[PDB]
Amino acid sequence: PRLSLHRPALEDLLLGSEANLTCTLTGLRDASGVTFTWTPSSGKSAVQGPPERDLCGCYSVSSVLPGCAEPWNHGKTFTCTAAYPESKTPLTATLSKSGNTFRPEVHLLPPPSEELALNELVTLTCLARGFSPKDVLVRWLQGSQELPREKYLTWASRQEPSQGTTTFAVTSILRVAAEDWKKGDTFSCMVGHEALPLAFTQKTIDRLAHVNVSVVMA
Amino acid sequence: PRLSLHRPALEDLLLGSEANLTCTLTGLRDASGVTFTWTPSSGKSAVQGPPERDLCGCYSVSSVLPGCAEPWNHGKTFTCTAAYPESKTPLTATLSKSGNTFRPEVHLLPPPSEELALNELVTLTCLARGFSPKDVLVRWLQGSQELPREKYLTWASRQEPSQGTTTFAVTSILRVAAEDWKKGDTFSCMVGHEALPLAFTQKTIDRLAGVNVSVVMAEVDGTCY
Amino acid sequence: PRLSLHRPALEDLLLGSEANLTCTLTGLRDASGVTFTWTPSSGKSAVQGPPERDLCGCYSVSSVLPGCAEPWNHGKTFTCTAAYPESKTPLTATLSKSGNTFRPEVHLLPPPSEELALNELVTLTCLARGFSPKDVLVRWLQGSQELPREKYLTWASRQEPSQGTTTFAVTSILRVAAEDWKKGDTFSCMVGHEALPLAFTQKTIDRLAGKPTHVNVSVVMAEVDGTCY
Amino acid sequence: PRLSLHRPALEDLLLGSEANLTCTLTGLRDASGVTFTWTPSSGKSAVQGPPERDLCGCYSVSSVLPGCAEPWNHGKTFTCTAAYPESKTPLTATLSKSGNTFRPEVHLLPPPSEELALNELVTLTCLARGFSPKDVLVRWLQGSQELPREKYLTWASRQEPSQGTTTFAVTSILRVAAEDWKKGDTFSCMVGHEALPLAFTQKTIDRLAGKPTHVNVSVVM
Amino acid sequence: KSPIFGPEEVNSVEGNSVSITCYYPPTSVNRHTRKYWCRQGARGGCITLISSEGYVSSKYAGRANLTNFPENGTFVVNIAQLSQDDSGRYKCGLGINSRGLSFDVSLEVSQGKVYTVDLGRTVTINCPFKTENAQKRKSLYKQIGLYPVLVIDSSGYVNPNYTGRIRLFSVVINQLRLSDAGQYLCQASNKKNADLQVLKPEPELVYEDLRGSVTFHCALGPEVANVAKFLCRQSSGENCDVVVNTLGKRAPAFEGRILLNPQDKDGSFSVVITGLRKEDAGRYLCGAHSDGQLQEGSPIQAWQLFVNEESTIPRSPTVVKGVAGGSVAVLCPYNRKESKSIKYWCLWEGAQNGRCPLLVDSEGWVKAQYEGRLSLLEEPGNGTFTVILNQLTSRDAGFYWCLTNGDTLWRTTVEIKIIEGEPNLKVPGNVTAVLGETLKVPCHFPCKFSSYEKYWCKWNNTGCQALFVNCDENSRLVSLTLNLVTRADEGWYWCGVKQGHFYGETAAVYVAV
Amino acid sequence: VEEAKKKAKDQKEEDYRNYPTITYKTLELEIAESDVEVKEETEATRLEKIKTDRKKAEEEA
Amino acid sequence: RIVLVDNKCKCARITSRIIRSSEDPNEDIVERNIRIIVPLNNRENISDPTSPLRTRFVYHLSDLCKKCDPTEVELDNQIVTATQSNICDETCYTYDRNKCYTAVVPLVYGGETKMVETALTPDACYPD
Repeated sequence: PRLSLHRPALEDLLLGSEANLTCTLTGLRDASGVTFTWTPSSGKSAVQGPPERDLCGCYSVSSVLPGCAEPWNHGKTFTCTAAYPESKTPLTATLSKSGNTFRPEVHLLPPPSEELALNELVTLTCLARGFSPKDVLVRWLQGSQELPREKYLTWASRQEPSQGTTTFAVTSILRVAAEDWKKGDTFSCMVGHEALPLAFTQKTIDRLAHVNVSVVMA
Repeated sequence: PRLSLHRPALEDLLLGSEANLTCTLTGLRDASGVTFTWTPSSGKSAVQGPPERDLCGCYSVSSVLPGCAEPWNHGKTFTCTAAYPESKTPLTATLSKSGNTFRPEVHLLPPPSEELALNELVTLTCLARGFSPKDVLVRWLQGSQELPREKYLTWASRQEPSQGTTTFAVTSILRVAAEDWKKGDTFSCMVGHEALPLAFTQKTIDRLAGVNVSVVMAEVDGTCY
Repeated sequence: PRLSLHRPALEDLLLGSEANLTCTLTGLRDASGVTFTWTPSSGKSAVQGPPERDLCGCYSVSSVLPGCAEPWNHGKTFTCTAAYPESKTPLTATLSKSGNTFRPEVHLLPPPSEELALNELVTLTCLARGFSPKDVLVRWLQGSQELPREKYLTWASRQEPSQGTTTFAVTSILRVAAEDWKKGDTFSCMVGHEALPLAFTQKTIDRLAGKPTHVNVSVVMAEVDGTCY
Repeated sequence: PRLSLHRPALEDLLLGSEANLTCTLTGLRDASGVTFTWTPSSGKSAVQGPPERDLCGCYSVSSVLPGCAEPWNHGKTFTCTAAYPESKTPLTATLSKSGNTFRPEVHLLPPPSEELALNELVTLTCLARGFSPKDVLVRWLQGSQELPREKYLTWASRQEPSQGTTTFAVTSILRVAAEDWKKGDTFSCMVGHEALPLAFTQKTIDRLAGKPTHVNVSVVM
Repeated sequence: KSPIFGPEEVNSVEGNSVSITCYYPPTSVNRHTRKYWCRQGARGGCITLISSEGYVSSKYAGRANLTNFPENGTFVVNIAQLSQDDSGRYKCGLGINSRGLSFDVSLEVSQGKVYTVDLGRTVTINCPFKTENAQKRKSLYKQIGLYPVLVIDSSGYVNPNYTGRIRLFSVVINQLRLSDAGQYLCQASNKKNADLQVLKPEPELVYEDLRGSVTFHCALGPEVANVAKFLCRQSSGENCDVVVNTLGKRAPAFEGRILLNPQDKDGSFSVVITGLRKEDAGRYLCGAHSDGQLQEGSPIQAWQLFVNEESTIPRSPTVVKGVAGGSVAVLCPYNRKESKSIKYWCLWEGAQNGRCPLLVDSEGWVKAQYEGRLSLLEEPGNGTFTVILNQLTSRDAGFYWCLTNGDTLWRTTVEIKIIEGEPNLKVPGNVTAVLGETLKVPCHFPCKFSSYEKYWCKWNNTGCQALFVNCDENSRLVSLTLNLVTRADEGWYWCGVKQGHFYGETAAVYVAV
Repeated sequence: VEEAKKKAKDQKEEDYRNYPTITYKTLELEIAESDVEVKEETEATRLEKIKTDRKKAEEEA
Repeated sequence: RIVLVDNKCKCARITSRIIRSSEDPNEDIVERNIRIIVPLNNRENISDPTSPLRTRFVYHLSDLCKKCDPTEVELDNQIVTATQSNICDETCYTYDRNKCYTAVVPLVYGGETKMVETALTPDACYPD
């Protein structure tokens, strides 16, 4: 019977439109009887759709406020207030933007040097280190073509061990062909956070970023 | 009223000796006196577990069958059957080893050249890529002494986009202070996996890897017996 | 008249495992009542019967104790306690296995170039140097056909002047035909000496494996490597 | 009680100006007033010696003849005669110079490469092969200074297994330091015989001799 | 030379499939390392197209797999749905793509009345016509160089290249050379076309070890089953150095190693060569011609051999010597993975085709004229067994073969030679006894054998067993004592020495009550 | 039959102590077994045809 | 051409060939191809991955042509086993492909310190 005012995603906050806040109410018993109220009525189009996707014999109501990113980047505290008929005190919860926001530090690491003599594929790595809100968005580019999200594997954003503040980390790997690397294409990781001016840090690597033997024979 | 069968944890198989399978019976709001049956009765009697209340009740008995280091490795199929009063038909499950077992590729990646031109804290990466059962261990060595697990960060084992079969990958990150990296000692990644020969493989990076060699060829003529 | 107990030979002790100890008594004037007791008599016998292979005014009486190489190679003293009817004090001459040994360093040396230019017969040299007891065997081979002893010369195992411990050296010379060399027949030299663990050392040389006239070294720098396929 | 007569020493004949024909006995115990006589007496007398007893007597009265190097080369036969009172009949000994000599083919030989990888000493071999009278000399020079006889080893002159005329051989050996070899000064084996007009064959070796091999280093990446 | 081996030359047509087998030494390194199938493009760079670590290239996605058979010691690559761009040069191999351990395959697919016949056989050509040609000139014509030149014309006239060969509906032509593969036209005033395609038969791939043995099973037809078969090798050019022949030839280097087995009820025989060297790897054409040589028109059958020098077969003494009166104790190896078998021993007799009749086997059958002078120990076990043969004369000098009854072929030969000398162990000749009272036999032995273990064994047909026996150690003498001689204590006795397991010289005496 | 059933055994042993390196049946064991199976008759006429013709292929060879 | 050496610890592969001259009387050619591989990433102690990275590479001909296996030989009646070597017990520049190289590190597993063995060249360290 709990209440969660889940924040917008980071996708539509950078590119798209429907920056919807998701006030989910999970674990109520009978059938219905909900009432959802919010504080900034700026396009209030109340949808609920109470599904069976609830994991128990107690349903959910996933309320949505649509079209709000202009109030979100400002920082007005959005407050979701749900009246459910099994009590009279409403489930009230609030959330806003985060206070400390550090910015990512993209590092596009090259292929490891033993992968190139196998001639199968090569492995580009994109570490993104030290951001203070948790949400991040990694994209990859070849030339200037955005690659679709089933060609690269992206791990989660976990907390790193720090004796500074609460900072995080992300890794994304792209295995690309050996001939496309060996010819000399340019591959770019693009890490997007809400704590950047241009909202997309981008790094780029190609094949081009000394043996010197001396035979002292006899 | 469901039953799951949990394969043994990997750090019991590789490092230690014994490794018990686990049979979990989640949905049970009754029955402090039920019984499990484990079909590989190789003498060592299987051990019932606690009541262990899960979410909203459901006293979840589990069964820990020890000694599963000889049948599980050679490939013997384990079976757990569980009787409980809510249905006369007892709930069953089975498991064994995987038979595909591709080897991992460990790669140890040196820091980028724009983190060591700060002298603050450099960041080394360890990529275990392309193994078929999804279970690994990634450990770190400063020279020859193992760092604690609360110094580094390791992500969960994740499934790759397909270039053939189903394969998995895990990465890890070690932030070492820059005066260690400059003074010239080595840090090692150590990946443990079932598919490996002696249960652990190890790569090592240091400051000089990532060149003035002096090949000297004495006595190029002269007698060679 | 002095009593002297000699050593087993090495062509016996290595190729044949016999340790016949040859106790001689030289300088006896007239008599014949010589007795040869041996305090390690493990049931074996003796020999007597003095001839005149002496090159002196008096002649020697021998006594050869048969044996096989398992008492001697383990360290066991043999004591030719000999009595004789001139003086009532009998003579003694003892022996044991000579310890503090050094193994040879065999070296095989190719023909010099003036013989390969004069193109008649070439001369291969075998030098065994640095071994501590005097006795050593040098055999020669051609392929594996062991050459007969009447084709090569072998000098005595003299003492070499070195600064440390006293050590010895021996050489041998084999003169083979020039097309036998230039075709590439492998000649071997075998030096067998009792300080070596397997008691024999071979060396083998030919025209290929000694002193070329065109080398070309290839130094394959290989970056991520380290297996030698 | 035999009569032995010696040839002159080869070292005494090459460099020196005297060469003694010497007549010794082995086993007399008498003759404190018995002299020697030689038909090659060119005015110069025979210098007698002490009797020089061996074990249990066995005297060896030495009649030494100095100066006589020059008749030996041109083929005069020397006959020693002693008339001693052990038995009245005098004893003679006749000897000349054997003329069918052969010249020493001298081969100096480098160190083995197994030995100058260890850099402690190297070992130089001097093989003098194929000469018909059995007396010979070997001398070892470093650059041009002669080394003393306690630095090299000389084997005896063995008879060689040969198809035609009987020949001889002698090898010698010198162990020098490896830094003395690698810095490169020469060494030499100087073999002396009597079949030579120069009286001394001399072979030289150093670190760079013997038609050196052509090397073609190449680097593949 | 890289020890990998597979097909030098593969062919197909479009739409088809191939399966390419590459063979490697089965050590424990080769069977766990990665196997690749790369493509040798120009300028340098063999790009991996499939691998044994999961990687399947985007070109070969869904239409290839690489499956690895370690016990066989090989791996195979199945390529489906070919096309004319799947031609060119490829490599199979083990390990990193640039460091050798590879075989260069050259796969050339091609574009798709077709008479496909094998070499040397015969062809039926069905020539129908129009029935206004009842009694005309029922013939063939060949278009040599695109010009109709006569072959066989209805009356016996055959061009003399084809004489004694072709006859006359359908026609039939025997003994197909490679100059019969043109475009024929039958003609009775109308013309019919049919193209003959004589096929060279493909080599099998024999992958043997060094110093091993190879069995060539030459199953030609039963209609050629009376003709004198042969086993050519193929030179660098065009000829034949015939190894064996059924007409009484044998190659002068294959003396003691070759064996042509007798035929079957349908022609299929086998040749067995042992002790393979490095110059034996080549192309071997077994055929059947009455000349005893590869002429033209004989139905060949070819294998392609590879003598792997990374050989698991141990370097044994290939010549044993024993004196005239002495003994030999040869050691014959076999495969450690199969212990329990019957184990044979041959004397290679040439002179008919190269047979090899058994002297002894392990289950206890010793030949008739080798009673008391032959024994087959199973000592030392795990991959060796001794064969002791004593009382040698110069009628024992020859080659002897160490067979097994196992699925593996380590069928080595070993030559026994008779040199001048005298034996070490010195026993009396053929002693006798008197019933009741005792019998003592002396066996001297020289100083070399003074550390060894001595025995006396009564020779059964199933092998010795060491017995009473004293061993005097001062005087070199080991002595038998049969205390109260009965009837069942007779037959041969052997006094030889041994060292734990490695038996040595033995000498024989027979007792006569 | 008893003379024939021991003629398979007198043959099969001789195709075993004379050709130890073999897997097929060298035609005399196949004659001897068919002369056991008769004691059908037309199925053994081939093996006497093959052998005799191979022995008429010995009169020239 | 014949193969004199196939060292797999220095990765040296000396092969040789007498190129004869049927037109020159005593001027023949004796080739001596040597084929060093320089590993360029291997350590100094190759069995211990803490050691410094090796930069000097010394190849003596006598330390790689050596035959440290005993032989058997025949002398006029008998067989004797000789030790045809003069120098045996080296350091190794490259791993051997057929050989198993291992390193023992102390990992913990909680309340202990289990000295586990890791594989430095897997695909060559498989048991049976």
